[PDB]
Amino acid sequence: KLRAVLEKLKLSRDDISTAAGMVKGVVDHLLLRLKCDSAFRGVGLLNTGSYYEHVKISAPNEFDVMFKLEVPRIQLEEYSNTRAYYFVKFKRNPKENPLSQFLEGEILSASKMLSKFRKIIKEEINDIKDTDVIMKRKRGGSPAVTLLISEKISVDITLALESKSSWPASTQEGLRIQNWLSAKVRKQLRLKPFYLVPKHAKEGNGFQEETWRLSFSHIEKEILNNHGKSKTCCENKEEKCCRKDCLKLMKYLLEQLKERFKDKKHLDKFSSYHVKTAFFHVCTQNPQDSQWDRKDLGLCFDNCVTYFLQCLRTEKLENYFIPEFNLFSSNLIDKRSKEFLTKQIEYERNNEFPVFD
Amino acid sequence: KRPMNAFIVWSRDQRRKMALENPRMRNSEISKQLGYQWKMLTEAEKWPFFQEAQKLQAMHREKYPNY
DNA sequence: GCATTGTTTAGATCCCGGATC
DNA sequence: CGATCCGGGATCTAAACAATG
Ligand SMILES: [Zn+2]
Repeated sequence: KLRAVLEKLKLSRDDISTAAGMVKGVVDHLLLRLKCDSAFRGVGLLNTGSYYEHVKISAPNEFDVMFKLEVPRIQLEEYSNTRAYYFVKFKRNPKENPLSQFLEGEILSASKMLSKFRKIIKEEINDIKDTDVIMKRKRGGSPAVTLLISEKISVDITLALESKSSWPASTQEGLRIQNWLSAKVRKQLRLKPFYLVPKHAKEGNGFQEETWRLSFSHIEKEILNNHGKSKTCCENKEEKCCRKDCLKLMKYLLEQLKERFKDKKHLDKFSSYHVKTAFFHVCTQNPQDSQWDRKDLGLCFDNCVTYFLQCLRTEKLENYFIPEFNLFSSNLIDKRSKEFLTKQIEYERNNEFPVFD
Repeated sequence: KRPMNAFIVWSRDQRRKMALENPRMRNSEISKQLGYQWKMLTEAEKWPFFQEAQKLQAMHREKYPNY
């Protein structure tokens, strides 16, 4: 049915090859010139985003590169009772932690360190002349350094802090993937470190910006690349799952819609994370490979719409890793945009999503 | 039914007009002789059969969207 | 159902970027 | 390092399919 729509979404093999070539050439040199005893000496590369998760659509012009810092012995103080934003404190005084120059009092400067980070990058992108490079202005709020290579190929770089300590109290009931995947897998997955990225946008007065956001992008990559209740789902032609195909078309649905409303109107200001988080809860309640048969492509899609419709209809989508945190909270999005969104899809669903062609 | 390629359009008449004159009951031998004969015709002797096969798929490809 | 020739596709091989240790 | 091996766009090889007693 809609199986042909995927052909209009497959990335050209030569496009990804040339794009990732120039992206890697800038990233490695930027990473090489980084880590010169600015306490960045142990920065590592973490590949996340819709590309490395094999769900990138249209043309490969955007990348999500993450830089990590293995900063040890960090004590985190929960900001208010948000359950997601955190103060970075330090557990003990003696060791002289590498980011101590970025310590304000007992809290870490999410602004001074991030500006220093952009400073080192802006200094060295000019020096290299192998590739035309323009640094996009830091977008109001945006914690990322958006580089623009010649002729698109934008690169989003988010400085992150790696924490090998155990996860937090907020994530205690999250990641409810026990019938799906394994309870053994959850333990194996929880031991992996959690990451800290500066808060993306203004909230509250706009000050006290030293809050940090939890990030489990590496977690989302692992379970996507090993997604089957049986270990060999997608290993062989038999029992190929449609999981990736569902939120692929879902991302194309919303991507298609945002472009459609180019009037600077509503249905704006929410990204694929809501689609990905919704598809995540879909696979939770559907923890069997039989439910995700390839033949029932329109059925599993319809079930994923149904849960997204219901997530819209219920006006609550909690973060997968953080249950209390609601991505469809009344503060985040007005109920009218859900009315806006549900109006479209229901029309598009019965009338076979006419925006595809 | 997939349209008749130029060989089948040419093979339907020749097998008949051979099995009448020939006394071979088996079609295995007769088909071997037809492939022998088709492999020995000039390209001009085979062009109208290509034109016919093109007209066959002309009203089977744009009237039946299945292949 | 045998044996031919041409067309069409799907079942399979190849090839490369990413990734983990 | 790099050695290896997997996932998926690209491309090939193969068998099945047509008329016929
Ligand atoms: Zn699968």
